[PDB]
Amino acid sequence: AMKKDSKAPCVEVFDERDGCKAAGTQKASGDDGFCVKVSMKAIGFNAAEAASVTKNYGIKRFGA
Amino acid sequence: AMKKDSKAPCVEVFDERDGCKAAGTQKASGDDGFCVKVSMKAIGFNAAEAASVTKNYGIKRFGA
Amino acid sequence: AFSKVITSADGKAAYVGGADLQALKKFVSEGNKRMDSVNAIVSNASCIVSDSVSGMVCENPSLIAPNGGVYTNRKMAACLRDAEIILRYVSYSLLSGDSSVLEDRCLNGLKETYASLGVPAAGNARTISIMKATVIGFITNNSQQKKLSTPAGDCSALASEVGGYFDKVSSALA
Amino acid sequence: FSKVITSADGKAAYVGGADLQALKKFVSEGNKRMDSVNAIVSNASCIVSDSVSGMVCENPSLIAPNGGVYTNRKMAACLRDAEIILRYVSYSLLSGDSSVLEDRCLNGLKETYASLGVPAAGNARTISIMKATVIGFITNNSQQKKLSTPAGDCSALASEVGGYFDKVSSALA
Ligand SMILES: *CCC1=C(C)C(=O)N/C1=C\c1[nH]c(/C=C2\N=C(C[C@H]3NC(=O)C([C@H](*)C)=C3C)C(C)=C2CCC(=O)O)c(CCC(=O)O)c1C
Ligand SMILES: *CCC1=C(C)C(=O)N/C1=C\c1[nH]c(/C=C2\N=C(C[C@H]3NC(=O)C([C@H](*)C)=C3C)C(C)=C2CCC(=O)O)c(CCC(=O)O)c1C
Ligand SMILES: *[C@@H](C)[C@H]1/C(=C/C2=NC(=C\c3[nH]c(C[C@H]4NC(=O)C(C=C)=C4C)c(C)c3CCC(=O)O)/C(CCC(=O)O)=C2C)NC(=O)[C@@H]1C
Ligand SMILES: *[C@@H](C)[C@H]1/C(=C/C2=NC(=C\c3[nH]c(C[C@H]4NC(=O)C(C=C)=C4C)c(C)c3CCC(=O)O)/C(CCC(=O)O)=C2C)NC(=O)[C@@H]1C
Ligand SMILES: *[C@@H](C)[C@H]1/C(=C/C2=NC(=C\c3[nH]c(C[C@H]4NC(=O)C(C=C)=C4C)c(C)c3CCC(=O)O)/C(CCC(=O)O)=C2C)NC(=O)[C@@H]1C
Ligand SMILES: *[C@@H](C)[C@H]1/C(=C/C2=NC(=C\c3[nH]c(C[C@H]4NC(=O)C(C=C)=C4C)c(C)c3CCC(=O)O)/C(CCC(=O)O)=C2C)NC(=O)[C@@H]1C
Ligand SMILES: *[C@H](C)[C@H]1/C(=C/C2=NC(=C\c3[nH]c(C[C@H]4NC(=O)C(C=C)=C4C)c(C)c3CCC(=O)O)/C(CCC(=O)O)=C2C)NC(=O)[C@@H]1C
Ligand SMILES: *[C@H](C)[C@H]1/C(=C/C2=NC(=C\c3[nH]c(C[C@H]4NC(=O)C(C=C)=C4C)c(C)c3CCC(=O)O)/C(CCC(=O)O)=C2C)NC(=O)[C@@H]1C
Repeated sequence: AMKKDSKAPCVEVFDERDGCKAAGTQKASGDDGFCVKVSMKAIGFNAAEAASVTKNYGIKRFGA
Repeated sequence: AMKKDSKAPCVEVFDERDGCKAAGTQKASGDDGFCVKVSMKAIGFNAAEAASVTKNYGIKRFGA
Repeated sequence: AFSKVITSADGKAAYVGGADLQALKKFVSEGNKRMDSVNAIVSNASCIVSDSVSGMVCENPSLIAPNGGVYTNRKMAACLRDAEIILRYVSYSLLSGDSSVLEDRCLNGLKETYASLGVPAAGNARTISIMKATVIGFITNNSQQKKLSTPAGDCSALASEVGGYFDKVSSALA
Repeated sequence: FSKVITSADGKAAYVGGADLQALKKFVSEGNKRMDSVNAIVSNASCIVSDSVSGMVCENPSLIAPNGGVYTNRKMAACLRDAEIILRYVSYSLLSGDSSVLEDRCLNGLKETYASLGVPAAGNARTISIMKATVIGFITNNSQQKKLSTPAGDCSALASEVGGYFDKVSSALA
């Protein structure tokens, strides 16, 4: 059932084959540069983006 | 002196005059809807955005 | 694999790399292109959502007038949030190669909720159709401002698949 | 907000209510100023990405091997610095002065960039575009997004923030 709690799967994909590693970020076993992360997070309200869309909805962006 | 620690003043400006309040966000004294927050934060690397610029730098955006 | 995350009380993150990720990419079709496809959605989630909601409004601007579905920033923000929620469940369907969780945790009861609140179905239908169009545009190199940083090739099968997940949403909310 | 910055404490300061009403008396055009700071920080990502992109598109050698932003780390570090600089400029505009920008961002930066091979021409193009973009928002000359403000004249704040960018340009020329 849809729980009404705003929580959704937040998927993150990583391709780090240049070998640039940020400290603290090794969370699974591997040395080929690839990782997938999934968490369940409440998706927040974004007042700034709501303000912007309310003002700017009538502008065609990105050659759409 | 520039401390070489990547830290910069991160300013957030809040205009909540429409009366929409989020639980756990009252951090100052006032009822007029206005607030300014400032913290010093290390500015992080965004590999996804670096990748995007590397691919997409030659497309003019935003009527620029 | 990530199913524990969907059901955990607090949804703390799970990670898959190395040999476990090698295995994962074998159980879904076109694993490498599929990961690029999921990355395209989540890396661009903000613009996908804002462009789609903006287009629903520019086609029917009574939605932001009084009595309109996204009048006031509180409602606008709630709509943008929902569109991101839906997009994120679609992203997870494409990662996993099936729609069980989208159907169960996102769509089950959602129409009934929108009908009780008065969320306009015609607006919802247009927001979804634009998100669908935008995601497929990215995956098929038809996005005009930004292209994906991938090896060149054909992703048409993944475009059809993600389109089918969006159609599950459109059908549920019709 | 000097406490926040003087110390590396890392803690946030908040000001609202009559306190913020008073603080806005100590800088000119308080309300338009807060709109101007908000425009900078709300659009920080796109201001930075458009300015660094413009850098590269006028000198695409910068992303060839041996170029200033070849590899993802070097590009990412450059985007990071551009955002650092923009944020110190946003703080100068909030406070009406450039003391922190000078002491904590510019002081020693020319010499660091000389050591590390961060090219001055590229920096100059990125700063000029960030300056143009920020002034564009504040003056209703941005084309894809407009601010949600009353219509009015913000030319004085545009000239003030332009002067902050010019302090950066002069330091790094
Ligand atoms: C934050 C993104 C944005 C929105 C949204 C908006 O409405 N305007 C936005 C950005 C913006 N950019 C400029 C000005 C310039 N941008 C560039 C870089 C691009 N030009 C290229 O040739 C290129 C590579 C192909 C780019 C990438 C440049 C060069 C400028 C001009 C700088 C100058 O000296 O004048 C502005 C200012 C207003 C405008 O439309 O030009 C804004 C608001
Ligand atoms: C994520 C932002 C983005 C980038 C970056 C990029 O390169 N393309 C991007 C978005 C994108 N949008 C579409 C398709 C549509 N967008 C809209 C809404 C806008 N049109 C309006 O009339 C309107 C108000 C004035 C808008 C705002 C619409 C209607 C579509 C078409 C939907 C449809 O049913 O086809 C795409 C798809 C590719 C394209 O260029 O059309 C993309 C990639
Ligand atoms: C209602 C759903 C709105 C909405 C409100 C949100 N505000 C969020 C963060 C936030 N807002 C303020 C300003 C507020 N706090 C005060 O102390 C005062 C004045 C004395 C005011 C006017 C602050 C300081 C903060 C951040 C708190 C901090 O940094 O510690 C917020 C974020 C919650 C989250 O990210 O999960 C929300 C949702 N947002 C909307 O879209 C509608 C219109
Ligand atoms: C070097 C400075 C790069 C850079 C790398 C960053 N990665 C960040 C987050 C991150 N990366 C991974 C993948 C990595 N961890 C693993 O366990 C595996 C394989 C088993 C790999 C390939 C993960 C999982 C994460 C998130 C860490 C977590 O969820 O706890 C990261 C932080 C991003 C931020 O602070 O916003 C960085 C900086 N980024 C760059 O731009 C250069 C090119
Ligand atoms: C439609 C989606 C795109 C398109 C995508 C392609 N990707 C191709 C190969 C490929 N992508 C990755 C990275 C991916 N694999 C992972 O495990 C993760 C992170 C966990 C990522 C982000 C890899 C490793 C590969 C193999 C090739 C390589 O590394 O150079 C690809 C070539 C065909 C294939 O291998 O199936 C395509 C076409 N390309 C397009 O033009 C549209 C826009
Ligand atoms: C260039 C800056 C802009 C321009 C901005 C204007 N803002 C005006 C009045 C105004 N703005 C606010 C919000 C502001 N004050 C705060 O304390 C905070 C949050 C902490 C913010 C975001 C207020 C409260 C006001 C006064 C009440 C109102 O007018 O709604 C304004 C009118 C002139 C003036 O009051 O000085 C202007 C022109 N307008 C433009 O066209 C460019 C893009
Ligand atoms: C955007 C394209 C729509 C629009 C959306 C609105 N939804 C509103 C409230 C709302 N939405 C949900 C479903 C959401 N919560 C979840 O947990 C999940 C899935 C896990 C989803 C997709 C709920 C439960 C609620 C009410 C409870 C809550 O918000 O926490 C909403 C506010 C409506 C109102 O208050 O009258 C809006 C505006 N509205 C539109 O016009 C366009 C078409
Ligand atoms: C972008 C428009 C440039 C570009 C910039 C690069 N900067 C690089 C490294 C770097 N930048 C700083 C200064 C930065 N750190 C701070 O703490 C502050 C202010 C508080 C500033 C503005 C430092 C100290 C460093 C080296 C240490 C680090 O990376 O954390 C950089 C990488 C150089 C290297 O790896 O040695 C680049 C590419 N490069 C360009 O070509 C355009 C013009």
